Amino acid sequence: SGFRKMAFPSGKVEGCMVQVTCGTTTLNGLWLDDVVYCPRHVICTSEDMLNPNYEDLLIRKSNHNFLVQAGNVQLRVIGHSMQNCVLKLKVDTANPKTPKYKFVRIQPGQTFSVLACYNGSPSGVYQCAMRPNFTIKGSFLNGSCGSVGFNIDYDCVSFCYMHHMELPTGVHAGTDLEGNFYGPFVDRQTAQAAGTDTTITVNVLAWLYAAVINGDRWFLNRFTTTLNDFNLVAMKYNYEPLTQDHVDILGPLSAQTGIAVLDMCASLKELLQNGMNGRTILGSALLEDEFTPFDVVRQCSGVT
Amino acid sequence: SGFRKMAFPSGKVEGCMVQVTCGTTTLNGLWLDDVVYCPRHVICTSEDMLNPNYEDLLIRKSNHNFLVQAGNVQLRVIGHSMQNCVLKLKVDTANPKTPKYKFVRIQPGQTFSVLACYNGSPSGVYQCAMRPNFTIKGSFLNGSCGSVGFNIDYDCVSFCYMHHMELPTGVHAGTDLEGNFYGPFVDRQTAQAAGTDTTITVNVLAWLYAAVINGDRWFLNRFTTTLNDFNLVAMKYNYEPLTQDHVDILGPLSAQTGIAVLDMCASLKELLQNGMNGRTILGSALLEDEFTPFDVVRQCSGVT
Ligand SMILES: CN(C(=O)Cc1cccc(Cl)c1)c1cncc2ccccc12
Ligand SMILES: CN(C(=O)Cc1cccc(Cl)c1)c1cncc2ccccc12
Repeated sequence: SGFRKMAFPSGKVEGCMVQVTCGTTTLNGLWLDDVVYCPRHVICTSEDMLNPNYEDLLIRKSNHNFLVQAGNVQLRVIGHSMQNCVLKLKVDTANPKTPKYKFVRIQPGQTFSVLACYNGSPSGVYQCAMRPNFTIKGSFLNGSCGSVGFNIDYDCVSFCYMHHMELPTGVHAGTDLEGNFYGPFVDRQTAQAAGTDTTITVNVLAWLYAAVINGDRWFLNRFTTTLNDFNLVAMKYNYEPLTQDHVDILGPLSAQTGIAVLDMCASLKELLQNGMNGRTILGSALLEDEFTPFDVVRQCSGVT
Repeated sequence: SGFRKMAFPSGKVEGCMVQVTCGTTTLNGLWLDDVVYCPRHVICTSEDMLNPNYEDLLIRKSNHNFLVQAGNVQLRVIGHSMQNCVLKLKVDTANPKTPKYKFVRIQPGQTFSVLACYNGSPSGVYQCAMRPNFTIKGSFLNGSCGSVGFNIDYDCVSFCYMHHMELPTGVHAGTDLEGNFYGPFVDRQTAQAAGTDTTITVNVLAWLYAAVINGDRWFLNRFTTTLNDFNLVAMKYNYEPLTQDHVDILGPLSAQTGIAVLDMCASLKELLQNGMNGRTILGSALLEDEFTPFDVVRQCSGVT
């Protein structure tokens, strides 16, 4: 019993972290096989960040300008290339600690763990969701760029995020491991609109199922609703509209609890219209949307 | 910016996890140097747990009855001894992945990370606090016994908790690494009173300082209070009384923000008396007490 915002064990990722330095800028890199991946803005000075011409900036750099250090040992850089907003530094040594891995582009509303790093050294691990507006509400300070987000399935690490930037609003933006930003962001020091965010409806429903499994049941009511009726409410409260694809992924939780998905939607509808009345659900006084249906089943039934 | 319930990177601990099996019972063990540590109830069957005579049960066991497997490789057990509620299985091989470590008994109100494990395999990591009543509000299923709690300071893992039991109320109890339970608990299947819990006042104040550092400031008011006045309020709301030792550990956060500790106590006093009025602080609608003053400074200013 109990329900926590749980991250994947970070060991497999810790073994991949390196420090990358170019000129006077230092950030984190990810060393997998014989390639180190890092944000391309490692080649910028503060003066360059207003509007960097990354192609021109990178032309001034040679392999020997990228200093890559794995703990205390130095990696020899034998090639460099820019792919979208990431640099890929070919090194002469395959990382002996490379886990089985994949690069994936996650969908908005999915979750992942972040290993925050500074100077190539891991500092902490936390779980978060990719917001519907493609920002993440992380915890990152200067020096965290190049930290990565990931999911783990048995022995395979699926890397989905590399941290690049903190927006003026304090939320975070980054790329997949091919250097493509999530969302409309560009790697330059300008104010950039994130756009309207929404609450991840299917995750709130998943977490209400987690609450019932863990014994918090005060919010279950005698009502039901339809997808159309529930979606009128979701619109009013800035929640994502629920689709049959979301109902389908909630099937396992619906079977575990015996609570039909539309009956749980009626409980969520009443919580949205009445609030929590000073009560709590799984130690929260707000409706939580950072647990997917897969996360809930993994945490409530077991997976290692 | 941002503020998350961050755990230490778990890699150093993942390397220590093993599976321990005795008869038909399997749980987790911690392999440090040439010793594996695990809950002594690995020697019990379900019939024994009502009131086990651990001494008599252990006398029936020999070294060859404890099966210890580190991933896929088997460890040879060459000695066994019970210390309080833990077993210590001497093995013929020092764990090559043993990090620098210490065993510490944490104080109530302190925090630590938990690496939840099943069958010696790490499944997730989360941060939590040792409650003032010596329980932890973890997330653990059957098979999680032997999972450990820890803190990391640079390269040293300080192990503070080993998971033993879930109480009928769904909260958790365990021991230090010398097998001494935190709190009044005994390792037997009986209903056991945890006793009145309280909110960790100094951590709530630390988290209000984290909120101000991150830009959530709506709760700052034009008031101040005294320790005596604040403590009348803390009593009414079941918070721990604040002492000068707590004020002293809040000094760094008070200097960082320029907000005198007693002025922050007046903000906490008003939040306790008026509630949050439908507002949030650091994405929470409740007052958070699982961040110590050390945690806040580590997360807001940096430490790897
Ligand atoms: C280094 N950094 C940047 O945003 C730098 C940057 C500025 C502009 C564009 C890009 Cl692509 C990168 C940061 C990242 N995360 C969190 C930060 C907290 C405080 C200070 C800077 C933080
Ligand atoms: C295995 N276990 C025990 O409490 C066993 C036990 C029972 C009685 C006393 C002791 Cl010392 C141990 C558990 C631990 N954590 C969480 C649990 C969730 C569900 C089912 C059991 C869980």
